[PDB]
Amino acid sequence: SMKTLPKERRFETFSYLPPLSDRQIAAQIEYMIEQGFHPLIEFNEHSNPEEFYWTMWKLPLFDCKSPQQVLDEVRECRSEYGDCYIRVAGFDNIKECQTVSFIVHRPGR
Amino acid sequence: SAAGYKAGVKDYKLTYYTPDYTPKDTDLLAAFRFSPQPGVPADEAGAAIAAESSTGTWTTVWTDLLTDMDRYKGKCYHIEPVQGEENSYFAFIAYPLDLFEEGSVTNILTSIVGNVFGFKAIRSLRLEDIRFPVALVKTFQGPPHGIQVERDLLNKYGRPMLGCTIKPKLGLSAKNYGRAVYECLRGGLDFTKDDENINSQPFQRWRDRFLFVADAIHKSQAETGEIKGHYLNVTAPTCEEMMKRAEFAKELGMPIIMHDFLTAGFTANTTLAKWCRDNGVLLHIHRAMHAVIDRQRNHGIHFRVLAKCLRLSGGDHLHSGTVVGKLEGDKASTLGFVDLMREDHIEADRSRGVFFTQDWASMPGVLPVASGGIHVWHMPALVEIFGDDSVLQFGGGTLGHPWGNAPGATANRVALEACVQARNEGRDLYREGGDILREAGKWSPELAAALDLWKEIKFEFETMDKL
Amino acid sequence: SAAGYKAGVKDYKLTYYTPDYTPKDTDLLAAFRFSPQPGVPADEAGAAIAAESSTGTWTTVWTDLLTDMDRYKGKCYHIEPVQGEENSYFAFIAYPLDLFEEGSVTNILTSIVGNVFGFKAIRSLRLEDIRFPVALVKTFQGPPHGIQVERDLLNKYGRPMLGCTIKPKLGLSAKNYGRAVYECLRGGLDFTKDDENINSQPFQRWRDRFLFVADAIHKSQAETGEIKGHYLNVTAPTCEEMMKRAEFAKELGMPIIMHDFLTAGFTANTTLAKWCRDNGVLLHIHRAMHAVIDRQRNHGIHFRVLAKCLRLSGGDHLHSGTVVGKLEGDKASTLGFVDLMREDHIEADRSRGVFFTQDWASMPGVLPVASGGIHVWHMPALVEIFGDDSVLQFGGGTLGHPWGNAPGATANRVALEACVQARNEGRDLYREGGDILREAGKWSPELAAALDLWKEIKFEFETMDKL
Amino acid sequence: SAAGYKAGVKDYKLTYYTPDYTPKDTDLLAAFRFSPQPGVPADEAGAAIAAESSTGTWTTVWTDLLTDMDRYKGKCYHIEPVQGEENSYFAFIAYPLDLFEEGSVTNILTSIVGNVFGFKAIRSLRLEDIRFPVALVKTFQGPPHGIQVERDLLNKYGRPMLGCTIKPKLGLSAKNYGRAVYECLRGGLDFTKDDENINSQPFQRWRDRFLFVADAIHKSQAETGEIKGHYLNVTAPTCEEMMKRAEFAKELGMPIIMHDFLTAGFTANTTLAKWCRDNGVLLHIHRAMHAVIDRQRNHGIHFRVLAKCLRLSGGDHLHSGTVVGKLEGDKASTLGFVDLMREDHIEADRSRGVFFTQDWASMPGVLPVASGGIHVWHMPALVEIFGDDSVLQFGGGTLGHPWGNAPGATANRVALEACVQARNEGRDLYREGGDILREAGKWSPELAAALDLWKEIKFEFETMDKL
Amino acid sequence: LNKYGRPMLGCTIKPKLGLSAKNYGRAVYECLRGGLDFTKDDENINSQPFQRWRDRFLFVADAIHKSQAETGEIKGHYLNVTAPTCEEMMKRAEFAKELGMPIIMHDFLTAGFTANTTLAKWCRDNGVLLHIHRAMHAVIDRQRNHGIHFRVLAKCL
Amino acid sequence: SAAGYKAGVKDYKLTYYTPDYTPKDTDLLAAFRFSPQPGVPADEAGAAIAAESSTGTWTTVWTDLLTDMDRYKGKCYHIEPVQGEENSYFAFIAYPLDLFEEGSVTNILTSIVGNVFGFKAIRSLRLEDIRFPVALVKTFQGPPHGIQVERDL
Ligand SMILES: O=C(COP(=O)(O)O)[C@@H](O)[C@H](O)COP(=O)(O)O
Ligand SMILES: O=C(COP(=O)(O)O)[C@@H](O)[C@H](O)COP(=O)(O)O
Ligand SMILES: O=C(COP(=O)(O)O)[C@@H](O)[C@H](O)COP(=O)(O)O
Repeated sequence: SMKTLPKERRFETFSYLPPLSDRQIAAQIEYMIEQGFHPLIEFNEHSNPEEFYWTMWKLPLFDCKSPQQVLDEVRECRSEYGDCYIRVAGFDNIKECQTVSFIVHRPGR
Repeated sequence: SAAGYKAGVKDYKLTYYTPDYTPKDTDLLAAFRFSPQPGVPADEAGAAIAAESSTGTWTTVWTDLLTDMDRYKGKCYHIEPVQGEENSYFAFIAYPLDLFEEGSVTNILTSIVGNVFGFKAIRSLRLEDIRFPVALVKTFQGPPHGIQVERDLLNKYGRPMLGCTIKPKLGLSAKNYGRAVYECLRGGLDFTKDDENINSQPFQRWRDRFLFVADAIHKSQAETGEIKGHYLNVTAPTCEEMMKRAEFAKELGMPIIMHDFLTAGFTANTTLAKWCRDNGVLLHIHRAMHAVIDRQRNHGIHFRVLAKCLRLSGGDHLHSGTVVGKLEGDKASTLGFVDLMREDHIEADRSRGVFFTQDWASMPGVLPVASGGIHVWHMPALVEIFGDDSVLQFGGGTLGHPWGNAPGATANRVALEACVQARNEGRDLYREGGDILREAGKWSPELAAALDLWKEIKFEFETMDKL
Repeated sequence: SAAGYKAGVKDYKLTYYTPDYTPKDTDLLAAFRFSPQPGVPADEAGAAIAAESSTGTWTTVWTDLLTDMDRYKGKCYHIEPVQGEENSYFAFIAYPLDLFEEGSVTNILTSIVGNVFGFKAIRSLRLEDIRFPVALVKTFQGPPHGIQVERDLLNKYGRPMLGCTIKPKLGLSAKNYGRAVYECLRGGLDFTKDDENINSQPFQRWRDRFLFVADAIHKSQAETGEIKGHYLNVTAPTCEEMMKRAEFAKELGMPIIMHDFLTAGFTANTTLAKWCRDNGVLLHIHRAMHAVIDRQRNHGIHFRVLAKCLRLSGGDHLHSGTVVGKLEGDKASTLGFVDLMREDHIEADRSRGVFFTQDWASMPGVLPVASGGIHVWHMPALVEIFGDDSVLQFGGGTLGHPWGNAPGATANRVALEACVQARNEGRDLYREGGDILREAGKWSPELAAALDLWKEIKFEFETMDKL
Repeated sequence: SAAGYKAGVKDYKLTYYTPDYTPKDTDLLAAFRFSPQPGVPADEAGAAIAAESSTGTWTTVWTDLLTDMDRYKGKCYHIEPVQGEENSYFAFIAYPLDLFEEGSVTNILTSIVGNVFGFKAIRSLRLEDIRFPVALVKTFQGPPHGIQVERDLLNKYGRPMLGCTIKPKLGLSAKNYGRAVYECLRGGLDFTKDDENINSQPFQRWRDRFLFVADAIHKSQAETGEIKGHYLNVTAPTCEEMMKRAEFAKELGMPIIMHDFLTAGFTANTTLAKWCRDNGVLLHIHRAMHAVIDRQRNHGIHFRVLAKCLRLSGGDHLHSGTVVGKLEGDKASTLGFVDLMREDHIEADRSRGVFFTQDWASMPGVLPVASGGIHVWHMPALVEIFGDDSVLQFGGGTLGHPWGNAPGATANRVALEACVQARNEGRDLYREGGDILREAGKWSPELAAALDLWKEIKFEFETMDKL
Repeated sequence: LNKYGRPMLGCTIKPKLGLSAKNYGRAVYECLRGGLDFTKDDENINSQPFQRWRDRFLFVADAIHKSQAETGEIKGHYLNVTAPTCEEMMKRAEFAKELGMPIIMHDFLTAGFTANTTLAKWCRDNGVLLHIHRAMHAVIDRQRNHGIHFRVLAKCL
Repeated sequence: SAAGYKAGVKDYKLTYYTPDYTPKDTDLLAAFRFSPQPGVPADEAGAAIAAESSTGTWTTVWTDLLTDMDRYKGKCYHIEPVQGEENSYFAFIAYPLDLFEEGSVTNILTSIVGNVFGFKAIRSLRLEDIRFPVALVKTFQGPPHGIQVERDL
């Protein structure tokens, strides 16, 4: 009873899961806060795997002990750039690597 | 001063056993587990090891007095008997920084493990650990890239990476090889890979494989929107032939290649690691033949030494075992050498098999690769054991899916992401792993088919390599 | 034809155990000694070994059916239990010629011994022998020169050649090194040599050693009227650095260089052996680290496999052990692999550890080198065991002479020539050896001093590597 | 042992005729057809051939006794008279593997056919077949790619491939050359090609041809949606000039080049075949001058030897004759050497001219190319004789179409595909060929015009090269 | 560079040391997209444990392409090729050329005039612009009683 | 962790003067003899030297918080006045091993003496000594031959 796998563009981590509810998004941002990672919102007109850089929304949220504060920035960013992909990333400054990364908004249509 | 040549055989323990010695921070320290032959005392056995692995031979030579032997000789500075083992001891031996060629793992091995293992006066010998002093660590390049730079290069964050070894090991043509590669990668795996004994053979010559595989990477990447890679095996009969193969991989813009560091050797591997650094190609290190050396706990070299030697010689990935899979891996010591291959500072901890505190002076970590006899049911354990900074590899666990490669790849990628989400949310992968998997199988039919297929398959045997 | 994909785990013995198989002359045959885990049947253990070392993995993959698996799979075609050992077996496995890259020892090892040694279902595993088919042997260069050509190049006929390792192992400056070399060579030794862990170090950088040693060779040769040589160690961190060193040896007109084939690796060694053939430099192969692998008879690889692998990769000399010296060497199996490294055709003989008849298709032999803890009293035994086509090496047995190096060298050269004359005349070296030595000591005071010094020194321990 | 030098002339049959000899599997076997001069006995003639082609000369030399002549000498081990031919015999001669340089067709030919053909004591001599032992076959690279890999590279499956030689042979400028190439390829042919004597000439220098032809390939490929190629002739005065030309073809991304292996030579050809393997360029081998050597059955070398020599030296295509076309080709022996150039194992079969069973140890096959005086009416016969794995080439049969090149190409491609469909459906190409062609001509006006034009053109002469 | 009618504007990335190659390029992209003509390595950014040079060159090249595509103005980043040896300096300069980087950077006093003259020749033959940093100059030129005035060093450069 | 971007000029001595610092054996140590401009305190002068020769610039940058500044910054860990000289001090500054390219004297000089000598806030500056840690010394070749080998040659 085998299906042939559909071709579908993906967006790295969590993009094979059914889309994150806002509660699931907040659970991931809570994890960041607890882990001590600094949230950063980035947006891009495209999702090309080859490109290294998306555009930074404001600055990283360095002083953040509040998932809603992150969620507010995502809402605000999505308002200004609903035509764009928006992605939440966590940054570990001790190992200096981005530890978390998932798309929270794909562009309209 | 050096005064008085007296010809003839003396006891090694006269010159080489120095229980009052306190190791300098520039000393290379080795821990050996040995059993002396009957009537050979432990301290004379330890001193024989220190002697023949540094400066000494079997009689007195006058040439010693031309130099300053106190400053060059190895010093068996401590012996302790193994708790509960009869006639088994640890010798701890210090070696001066001066004894070693800078940046040469080949030379370090030739000294420490060159001859002493075949001493008639010794029944069995096993090197457990080496404390590489920071002054020596800094003469090596290390990983071409290492964990952080690799994730940045590939845009891969927030999870273990997923690979797949193409099967059968041997027999497929270059075209069918790339076929299997395309279907795996399009299904959601980050990497595919040559099996370690795919080099260049009558049924499939290497340049043909590189060419068809490059095409499969471009296609599957264009389709999925994620960076894809395939560890092309450049392991070869000669340096020249190895470079040739590495060069064509670069020409094709392949992000990652593969090398068998033990069967090819540390001299060739160090050449390749340097090349990779200069050419921005990632280096996956396969550990073929390691178990010939590291399996039995009475004789050989423990893998955690080989892992430290490779971090020095250079590799971006290294196979670390699965613990839970078809090949042997003790969990305690595996957590030990994964720390040794990943972290910058690892405290001594004998419960993890870590005999010496190791510092890496900011030398990049090596991604551990869990590969061998693992499938979807193992996923929560693999994530819990290794964490994000790992590559989990499913050969039969992808190509043996009922519906083929792409469904097989989706099953694993879904299983993985589910486990990572559950973990981030605070679920216990240990307790809730099968439930997290069954939940995900509710909405992923290809995952469900894999869970069904491999429900009964466990590998549970007595581990020979006990701490 | 290949018909029907059925996903899931089967028994290895279903596909890979083939007790009806008769090996083709082009098959590579391996003999493994193994102990299965409790509840793992011998034939399933043998088939697991054949599977994971050829084409198979742990579940069924559909990709098998794209190819012709019958013609690629390893075939465990015979199992026998070890006589008198409980739960120990020999598996004999045939591998198709197609599985191997031409002229690559690296690839052969990666396949045969890559992963199977760490199988959870297997307690211990040891590779005893490999029958290299002639069709494969012919894809290798082999020794750059080999026994006949070497003797012709050096004008050395009618006796074992005599060498000496300079001591201390480490610590001497380049000038004192050459000093010790000149005094040894002027005394009547054919060769001196770097110790295996002399590469390039703070106290003595390699180019300095090469330069001062070259001078010592010219002087001692001009004095004695015999060709002299010194195995300069070109073992290095990288291929590039190894070639650089080999190149300066050629520039100086040095007839012989030295390489550690296991700690440097087979890929680097094969590079060097090719170079040596093209540049007419003789290649002495040191076997450092071999005992980490080959000592214990339950797990590892027997040296006679490593010796065959090196004859293929390429070397003109190879250390073979002494039997009688400070390091372990079983006489029966030593005579076995000395034949394997010297002769063109060696019949199977299990009393010598020779599991398979080996043909070498006119590939040159490798001079065995007896080195380690031997002195003048050992000379009749060394000559009887090894015969003319050997190199006998006395490190401490030269530099530990009461009067120094040149008297030490004369003592050994006189002891040797006396034994060879006595042998040619029909004296029994076994019965009359000490008498032949005492007779020669009557007219050789430096020989007398050596006989005096080492009269009491024997190495007599239980050999771990029992057949 | 070798005992006793006796100067002077002996009979060859004393040393070299050995009718009791049974060839080893490593022996190279040759079959010669010869006529002795009157008063020269067959066995002395056979032994003279074996002698002068291996180790012997015309008098006794003392130097023989320095070596072991029994192990080096050629052995005429069998003679049989040709059935029905007066004073004609086959000699079968075995040559030790040791006599030949590894991987050198040049050396094999120099030994087997170097001098013996001009022996005064011999009226005529012809080499019919050579059994290349597997141990020797494995020292050669063989085809850069071979049949399977070529079809995979080009996406060409399920039919013979179609080519066309541009005409006139000489005279066209580079631009008109590419013009003719574009029109041929756009019409449905897979390949076009330089004539064998197009190299670099006043009226058309090679770099100009390569450039304009590359443009014609891109255009015709973009138009048709099928991979196109043109065998660019890199045959040249010197190796350097040959490499230069091959290099520019690679630079232009040309998938295939062309070489005349007999007029350029086996040393240059082997260089080129190696290059091609390393650079992924396909190698079409033209056989110009072969009929100077292989036509007459009393003297020379049969083509099936030359075809085996080329499979060893290296080529992906080789002209095999048409049987039905303007140049001579005996059907029975053509089916013989097509099997020899394609298959892995070919049983001895004297009705096909195959004197020895030949094994190729998985060395890739060579695509046979039928070219010379063929047209659409020949198509069913060409497909029946050669099958799918062939290239059928129409020079005049494309450019001599009434409407020009593109209609000419369509006519051939339609004729071909019709025949292949009919064959797959079970129609007999032998019986129904003209009907299949007339049917297709009903809906293909350009095919109809070609059928009309060449209805009367047959080549039916007595074949000189009778078995 | 198509730059006329005004001073050109650059920016040295901070902190001097400590940033990874990726964060370095991040800071470079944001600076350049904002309207600066150039960014630059600090003079003591060469190749270090926390950031090896080839990694910096690679991520910086990406940041230049992105910010240039966005703004419609030519962008550049002075990649520091100052190195322990001539060979290593050339190697670095060569990869900058390979990436199509319009400008590189050199410390002429701490590397030296012999290496600098080598690099200036190379740059002329390879069409790469050469930004010269003057590190260590004040060790020599500050005090008016002893040393060499900078205007000599400037003429020498 | 790194928390809170506050734009603007702070005192160097806030981040870079660390009189409690004990140098690691892998630290590169420098001894500077300096005279501050009038009204520039010795410790702020020492910290300015440590700052501009390691990681710091003249205002606060947000990019600091992307990295771990404690592990990269130079540390003016000691200041003493020169005995008998008015307005003259020694500053002792520790630099992490990580700041330097292996085997490059060019890079070491560019960092330690690159810019700090021309600081307006500083009247005069002189580098007296550098403690090259052994871990760094080992990344250099050193003399092609050196005294012993030369005499032998
Ligand atoms: O065949 C393999 C895995 O295949 P599969 O995924 O089909 O089990 C080997 O590469 C093992 O992973 C090697 O051992 P280590 O990783 O223990 O070195
Ligand atoms: O130190 C050595 C000999 O010194 P000495 O002559 O002073 O005993 C080694 O080279 C051993 O020969 C190596 O072992 P194998 O030869 O058994 O590989
Ligand atoms: O001129 C030719 C064909 O032209 P056309 O197609 O116009 O007849 C030659 O290439 C022959 O094919 C060579 O002989 P073999 O193929 O018999 O070697």
